Amino acid sequence: IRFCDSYNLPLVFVVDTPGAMPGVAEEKGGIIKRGGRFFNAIVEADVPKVTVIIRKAYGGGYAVMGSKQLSADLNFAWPTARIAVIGAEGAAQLLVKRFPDPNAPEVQKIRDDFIEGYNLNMATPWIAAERGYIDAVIQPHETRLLLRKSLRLLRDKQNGPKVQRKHGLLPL
Amino acid sequence: IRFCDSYNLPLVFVVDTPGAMPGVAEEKGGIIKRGGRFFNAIVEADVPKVTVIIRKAYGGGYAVMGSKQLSADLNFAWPTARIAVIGAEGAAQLLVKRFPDPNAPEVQKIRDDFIEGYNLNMATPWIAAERGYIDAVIQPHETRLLLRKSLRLLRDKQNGPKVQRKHGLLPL
Amino acid sequence: HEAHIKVLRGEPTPEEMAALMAVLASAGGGPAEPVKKERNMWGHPVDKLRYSVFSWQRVTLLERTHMRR
Ligand SMILES: CCC/C=C/C=C/C/C=C/CCCCCCCCCC(=O)SCCNC(=O)CCNC(=O)[C@H](O)C(C)(C)COP(=O)(O)OP(=O)(O)OC[C@H]1O[C@@H](n2cnc3c(N)ncnc32)[C@H](O)[C@@H]1OP(=O)(O)O
Ligand SMILES: CCC/C=C/C=C/C/C=C/CCCCCCCCCC(=O)SCCNC(=O)CCNC(=O)[C@H](O)C(C)(C)COP(=O)(O)OP(=O)(O)OC[C@H]1O[C@@H](n2cnc3c(N)ncnc32)[C@H](O)[C@@H]1OP(=O)(O)O
Repeated sequence: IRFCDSYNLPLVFVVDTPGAMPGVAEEKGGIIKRGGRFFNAIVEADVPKVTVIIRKAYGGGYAVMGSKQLSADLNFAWPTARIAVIGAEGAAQLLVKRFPDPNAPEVQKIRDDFIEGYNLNMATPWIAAERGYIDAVIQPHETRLLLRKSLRLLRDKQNGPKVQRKHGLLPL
Repeated sequence: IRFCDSYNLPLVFVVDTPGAMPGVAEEKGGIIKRGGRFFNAIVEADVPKVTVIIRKAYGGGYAVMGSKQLSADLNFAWPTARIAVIGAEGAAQLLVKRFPDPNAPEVQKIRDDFIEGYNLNMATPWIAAERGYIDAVIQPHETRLLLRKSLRLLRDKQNGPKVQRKHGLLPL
Repeated sequence: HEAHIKVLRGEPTPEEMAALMAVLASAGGGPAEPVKKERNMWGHPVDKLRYSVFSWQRVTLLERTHMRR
């Protein structure tokens, strides 16, 4: 991203991710700072930023992959997109851990019902579209020509207001 | 270094290092890109940079710890300084790689004669001083008032010529 | 925690103390109102220089000179 920004290439983000990796090996590997640098580079860059979401956009994956809240210019989703803080299985684990172990199959049945309701409601394009976090939900075939139209509009983007200074500091 | 440059604090380097730490774990840990970032930050910084060398300043340690070649402004060494590509023991082992029968009686003699010669003639302040890679060799007690005189001279330093641009890229 | 005047050798009488302090107080010349002077950047030297369109001194000299306060 920093290279493309330095040479003025527009950025296209194609999003399909559960977000950051879990685990102690990735924590000790530095995932907090490396993600922080990815977030930094995406906000730093001044070039046109256009995003297409395919299926999953959970948590930090949604945020970092050119979210509108992180200054992306135009954001589109395919109707398969799922934009949420966490996927249904993860929310189901946080729900069910408030119950005892699933020795009674009522627990399994509650998980299955919750996961279907969640995949019908929270984990959909439609809340982000209703709130305007994404600008449109598009038929997949529109994507190529809609990218042409969008980047023709954005060709002369001037990023601001930004305060000139020696440099922006970066997580190191 | 990047933070200090952003808030215009002058930088004082107090060198005493054999350089980068050898090992496969350090290689796998990213030591080339991390060292390249350290090299990048030292050159990028515009603030006054003053260096005092104590004792060892070998190889990349010499270079990265505010050498004159990497844009340090004033360079001083105590008479204990030792500036070289590699320390005496490393140069000796690099020679004993030839005719490498380290069980032999005489090789352990010529090793010590070489190390004596190398620590007298090579790993010293005096070649860097006579070539002007460092600006003075000083009595240690001079250091505090010398640093005052130097940073008072450098108080208004303007760094240039530099070409203004969006940003400088760095190893990442 | 203030730095006081000190007399290091001998002791003056109260009359000599008063004369010493009185003459030193008289020697205390100055503006009579030392405060931060009014800022006026009109025609400051840094605006007079030619800067190349890409010169880094446009950041580290011109802008910092205007913005510093
Ligand atoms: C010159 C120009 C220069 C320019 C320079 C430019 C540079 C600037 C760049 C700028 C850089 C950009 C900066 C970044 C951008 C933003 C990115 C952030 C967005 C995300 O990336 S977003 C991730 C997705 N986000 C989670 O996973 C959280 C949740 N998921 C997890 O996995 C978490 O690991 C965890 C630990 C939180 C989950 O675990 P838990 O939630 O801590 O615990 P639990 O559920 O067991 O507690 C019980 C629960 O029930 C309720 N409750 C009832 N009673 C009680 C009680 N008595 N006590 C406690 N709770 C109670 C309550 O709800 C509680 O939850 P809680 O109290 O709310 O926590
Ligand atoms: C606004 C925008 C701003 C942005 C700006 C920012 C950007 C700025 C960035 C700034 C960037 C800063 C850059 C700072 C540079 C770093 C400092 C460099 C100094 C050093 O930090 S340090 C030098 C390097 N140096 C050693 O260390 C010696 C110690 N060394 C070692 O650490 C290793 O071990 C190794 C691998 C290096 C040595 O490797 P090797 O020992 O050379 O290799 P070998 O013996 O296997 O083969 C060859 C030898 O053997 C003979 N030989 C064998 N086989 C054959 C054959 N088939 N035919 C013929 N001859 C043969 C031959 O004669 C030869 O001889 P020789 O030994 O080469 O003389």
